[PDB]
Amino acid sequence: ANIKSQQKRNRTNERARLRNKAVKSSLRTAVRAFREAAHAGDKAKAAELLASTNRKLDKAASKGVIHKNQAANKKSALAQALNKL
Amino acid sequence: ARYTGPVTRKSRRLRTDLVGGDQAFEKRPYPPGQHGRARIKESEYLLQLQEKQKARFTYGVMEKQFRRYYEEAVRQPGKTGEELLKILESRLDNVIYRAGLARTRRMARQLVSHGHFNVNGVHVNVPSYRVSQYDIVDVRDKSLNTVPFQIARETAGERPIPSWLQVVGERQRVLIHQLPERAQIDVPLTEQLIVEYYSK
Amino acid sequence: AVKIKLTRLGKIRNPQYRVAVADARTRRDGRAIEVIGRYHPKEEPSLIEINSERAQYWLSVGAQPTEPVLKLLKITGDWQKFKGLPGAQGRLKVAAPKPSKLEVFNAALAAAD
RNA sequence: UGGAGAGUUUGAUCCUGGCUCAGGACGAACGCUGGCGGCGUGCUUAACACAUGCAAGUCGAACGGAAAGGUCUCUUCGGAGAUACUCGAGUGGCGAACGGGUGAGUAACACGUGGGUGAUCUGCCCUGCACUUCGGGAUAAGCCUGGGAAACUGGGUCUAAUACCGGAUAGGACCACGGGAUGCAUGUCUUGUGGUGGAAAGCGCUUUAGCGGUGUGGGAUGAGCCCGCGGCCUAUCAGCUUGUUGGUGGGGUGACGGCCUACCAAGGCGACGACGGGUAGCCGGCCUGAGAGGGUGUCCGGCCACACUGGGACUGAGAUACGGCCCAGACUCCUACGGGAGGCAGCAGUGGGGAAUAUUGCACAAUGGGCGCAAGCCUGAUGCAGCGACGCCGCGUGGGGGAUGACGGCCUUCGGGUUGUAAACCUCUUUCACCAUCGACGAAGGUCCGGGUUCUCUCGGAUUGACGGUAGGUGGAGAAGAAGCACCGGCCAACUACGUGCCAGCAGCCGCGGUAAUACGUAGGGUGCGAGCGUUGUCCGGAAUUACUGGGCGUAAAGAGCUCGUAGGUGGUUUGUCGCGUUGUUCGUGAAAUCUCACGGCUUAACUGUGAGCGUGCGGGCGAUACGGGCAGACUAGAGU
Ligand SMILES: [Mg+2]
Ligand SMILES: [Mg+2]
Ligand SMILES: [Mg+2]
Ligand SMILES: [Mg+2]
Ligand SMILES: [Mg+2]
Ligand SMILES: [Mg+2]
Ligand SMILES: [Mg+2]
Ligand SMILES: [Mg+2]
Ligand SMILES: [Mg+2]
Ligand SMILES: [Mg+2]
Ligand SMILES: [Mg+2]
Ligand SMILES: [Mg+2]
Ligand SMILES: [Mg+2]
Ligand SMILES: [Mg+2]
Ligand SMILES: [Mg+2]
Ligand SMILES: [Mg+2]
Ligand SMILES: [Mg+2]
Ligand SMILES: [Mg+2]
Ligand SMILES: [Mg+2]
Ligand SMILES: [Mg+2]
Ligand SMILES: [Mg+2]
Ligand SMILES: [Mg+2]
Ligand SMILES: [Mg+2]
Ligand SMILES: [Mg+2]
Ligand SMILES: [Mg+2]
Ligand SMILES: [Mg+2]
Ligand SMILES: [Mg+2]
Ligand SMILES: [Mg+2]
Ligand SMILES: [Mg+2]
Ligand SMILES: [Mg+2]
Ligand SMILES: [Mg+2]
Ligand SMILES: [Mg+2]
Ligand SMILES: [Mg+2]
Ligand SMILES: [Mg+2]
Ligand SMILES: [Mg+2]
Ligand SMILES: [Mg+2]
Ligand SMILES: [Mg+2]
Ligand SMILES: [Mg+2]
Ligand SMILES: [Mg+2]
Ligand SMILES: [Mg+2]
Ligand SMILES: [Mg+2]
Ligand SMILES: [Mg+2]
Ligand SMILES: [Mg+2]
Ligand SMILES: [Mg+2]
Ligand SMILES: [Mg+2]
Ligand SMILES: [Mg+2]
Ligand SMILES: [Mg+2]
Ligand SMILES: [Mg+2]
Ligand SMILES: [Mg+2]
Ligand SMILES: [Mg+2]
Ligand SMILES: [Mg+2]
Ligand SMILES: [Mg+2]
Ligand SMILES: [Mg+2]
Ligand SMILES: [Mg+2]
Ligand SMILES: [Mg+2]
Ligand SMILES: [Mg+2]
Repeated sequence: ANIKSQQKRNRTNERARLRNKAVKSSLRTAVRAFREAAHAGDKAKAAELLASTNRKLDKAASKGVIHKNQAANKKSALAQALNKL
Repeated sequence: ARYTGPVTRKSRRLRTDLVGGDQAFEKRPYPPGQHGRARIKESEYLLQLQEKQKARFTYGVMEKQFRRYYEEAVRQPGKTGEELLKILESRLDNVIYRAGLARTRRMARQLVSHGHFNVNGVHVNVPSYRVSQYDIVDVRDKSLNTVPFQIARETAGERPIPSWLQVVGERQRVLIHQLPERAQIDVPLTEQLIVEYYSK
Repeated sequence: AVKIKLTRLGKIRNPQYRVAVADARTRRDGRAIEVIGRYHPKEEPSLIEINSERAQYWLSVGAQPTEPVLKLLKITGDWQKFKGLPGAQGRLKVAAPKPSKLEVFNAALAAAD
């Protein structure tokens, strides 16, 4: 890069990329554990995995990583996935 | 630009004495040059063209400037020959001629061009300045006690003054009453062949 | 941010201006949201007009004026009647007028006789 | 409120019908010539390749620090003291997505205009309401070392924060059941119970220095997405389509949706031109025209697309990320051959292409923007200047007398005629240039400074203008310093002489030239224009020669060899009704500029300010029902039996 502040901002783009990626990668595994627990038909674990997964989607939305409507659309699809079970 | 040439030559070709009083004209009223005494073909285009030339060399107006005067005259309500001769009669060098301050048209043009006048207390030096209704036409205090401005003090009688403007006593100043309509316009020319010239 | 700013639209040496409500992400002579007055800094006081009832709308909704427009609102009393400052009356001043076209013309006919 | 024609087919005529011309226009170019000013405007071709300098930073009132400066400073006699204003590098915040450029791609919801969004997002800004609570682990810098020719990079220690991380409590997240209003089907809005949940950060202070933080209600603004309608050529392109068209369940996004996926259905589109081919950024507008139309998209203003070529994501409120990232490709450069670097379609400039398009200018004084509590710093945006008659507009180069129709030139019927009041001479005035002098407006503000406590307010001070010692004023001298270009057979204003002899040449068309050429060349005279005048190219006009306004087809070009019939277009008399067409009115919208009109300001004009039209349309509401159409009947004249 040429401008002095674009060298600076190239360094802070990567640190924000590693921060956002580690948060988004853990949200995939939180959903994936719930999809397996809801495929066991338990409703014992899947009641309390649903409470901890929906809590993680809220905390990602408060850290600016996902959008608040993305947290809403994913919590509503996991909660209704338990009502069928 | 100006013309800056002989003045009787373009009164002989147009067959009409354009300046006031000429003994060189009326010894030869026929057109100048070596084929002057001919009996010439009078085209319809020639009657429209030479009528437009009678106004350009009366008022001292170039062709691009005279055409812009036609652009608004055809575009104002009323007529077209009325409003073209009105806005030619409102130019400052023509106003000075009608008031009697100059003998001819060309000396009326320098006295405006050399800045011997004011209008509303404002020093002007443009000869195609168009005066409006209620415009005072004053004169510079430096230009008083000058030869061409005091040689026209005693000659205030031999030419008539039109009705639309007015001259007063030793404080020389010219007051415009209204814009001149038709009847107080001096007529060496008709006003319809100019209008028919620009339709070609 | 919504700004109340000036808009240069005169000749080369004659900067006429319009008091316009625009966006900050916008060039000078672009689309304004609304024109709420004008400003000619070439007369001898100046020529200042603000709409002053649409100015009271745009200030009451959050439009931040620029620093020449903020001076103009203090002269017209609009910034004072918005913030609650006591100078809410207009302290603007027009030029001392000229006698009209007819009045000078008759006073030359009165002086010549 | 606004419309002109002429030439040319014939021995002559009328008609038909082509061709050519006169006018306007330009981002122009070339030829001849060239005084000044005001104000516009300038790579149309190679989205070709680019040397050098600049075009985006800011905050110490976020934080650790202390390389530079200024200090109280030890006193070294060139070594000191973070305690300290101040500040290079660094972390952190905000900005960098705006502004500026270009027009390659694009025939498309790209643009224009009008709607929808009960299908959505929106940093900073404004306001209502809540809150601002406990803790923790690092690390850049620094310091010490390793690799590398470089560009850069490794490791060990070390230190902060408004950096980061984890809890407490906080409804506009989520699930289920409720009422209550609402309609336009999915529903939306408002409230209730129960069960799950998710924030924050401090820093400064002369002693009213003051700035910030987070969650939620509502605005404002910017934006996304869908739809009606409108603006090219081509059928010597006629079958296109398989995530294709629809459904269901999941996924996905800010949001609807085949946007993606699985499964099921077998559709969708097309002669009202699908699918192809060619070309093109679209528009406000500009040019022309009496209008209707036709041509065009240059300055300026709007939206879109791109940023060496192609592809991709990251960060963020927001990304075609020009002056960011990563991969691939072409090209240029560096290398110790292991590897690295670069992207003017920013401003200025260079090369090249071309008929052809400018300075490696000045300033942040004004206006707009970024950051900052603020002073300020940044700004090739912008304001201005330079260069080019490139355009438009304006003004000069003299004026008043003056016959002795002077000299000369040209013509001559040798008498004269003409250039020509034109010179000469006498005389008047100096706009501009020139010299001298004064000297701005843009600045009811920018900074400091007393009162004016605050905010504000000015008595009033200080200095602050790139343009610029410019414009403008005043003085000085003298007609003094300043005119050319085309054309003259007809259209079409303006005619003779000599030279030449189908030669040399001219010419837009008909044509002129072969020994008396108003058409070739020069001369005199003349006409049209004038700091310009011609020529070429291009567009419209004339052209009623694509004809809606506004044409034709017996013989001039033009009725299919004839019929049947599909789509389509058109339809007798009458009752009732609907109100789609049509028509009246009103509201919303049709930006600004440009254009028309009227006033104002630049000494006038161009130019520019304001007001009103215009914006022919489109949407919403409410009237009318004659005509057209729809719907529900009647009729017998057309048609058929
Ligand atoms: Mg920074
Ligand atoms: Mg993993
Ligand atoms: Mg979902
Ligand atoms: Mg003919
Ligand atoms: Mg024949
Ligand atoms: Mg013939
Ligand atoms: Mg030239
Ligand atoms: Mg030359
Ligand atoms: Mg210029
Ligand atoms: Mg180009
Ligand atoms: Mg620093
Ligand atoms: Mg800040
Ligand atoms: Mg950009
Ligand atoms: Mg620590
Ligand atoms: Mg916490
Ligand atoms: Mg909680
Ligand atoms: Mg499938
Ligand atoms: Mg779904
Ligand atoms: Mg589906
Ligand atoms: Mg193209
Ligand atoms: Mg016509
Ligand atoms: Mg353009
Ligand atoms: Mg351009
Ligand atoms: Mg290039
Ligand atoms: Mg993001
Ligand atoms: Mg950038
Ligand atoms: Mg660049
Ligand atoms: Mg350039
Ligand atoms: Mg060349
Ligand atoms: Mg500035
Ligand atoms: Mg500023
Ligand atoms: Mg310029
Ligand atoms: Mg010039
Ligand atoms: Mg002088
Ligand atoms: Mg003739
Ligand atoms: Mg001869
Ligand atoms: Mg000749
Ligand atoms: Mg001129
Ligand atoms: Mg031509
Ligand atoms: Mg033509
Ligand atoms: Mg036509
Ligand atoms: Mg015909
Ligand atoms: Mg027929
Ligand atoms: Mg025949
Ligand atoms: Mg025939
Ligand atoms: Mg037949
Ligand atoms: Mg046949
Ligand atoms: Mg039919
Ligand atoms: Mg009928
Ligand atoms: Mg029908
Ligand atoms: Mg308009
Ligand atoms: Mg005017
Ligand atoms: Mg005026
Ligand atoms: Mg205007
Ligand atoms: Mg209506
Ligand atoms: Mg019958």
